[PDB]
Amino acid sequence: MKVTKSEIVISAVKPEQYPEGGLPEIALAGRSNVGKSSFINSLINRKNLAQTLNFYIINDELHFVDVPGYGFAKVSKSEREAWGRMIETYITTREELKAVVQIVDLRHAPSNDDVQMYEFLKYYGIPVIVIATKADKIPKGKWDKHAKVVRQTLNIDPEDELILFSSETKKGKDEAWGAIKKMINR
Repeated sequence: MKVTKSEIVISAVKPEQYPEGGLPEIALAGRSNVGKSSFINSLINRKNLAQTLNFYIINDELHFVDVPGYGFAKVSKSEREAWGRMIETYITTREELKAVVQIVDLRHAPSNDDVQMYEFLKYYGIPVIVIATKADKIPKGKWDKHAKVVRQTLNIDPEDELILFSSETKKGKDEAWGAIKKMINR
């Protein structure tokens, strides 16, 4: 998978605004927006391409759907409910959705917010690709230890992949693309 084309398509809040075409969709979720944008840019060899669902068309073959971060400590109950109607409407009605990539940090245990998001996604039976980032900051000899902390914290389902990733060395980029293709062609 070589990304020869990527552009933003729309920032939508309701189904009437989701793009047409029936191309498969991969949504991306993370506790933080900055980290999430960073991951998306590294997947498509860009630095600047990445409350609304932001759709991006990639190689005219799929859309990435950027879900606003789920870190709610400082978000009003009201905005939380609105985020809830927005994401739940998308997940339950979007036929195109094939998997969600959930982004977490390899360096430390996932937060309860990451755990709750993972639980919420599995309740709906959506395949999840868990990406543990910042792998370049951890010595290789400790990768397995850090992976295990992520896996055991989230209690990853045996059918879901855990991929260690670095936006700097591009470690896990081919693999992430591989799992994305597996989900889009099922």
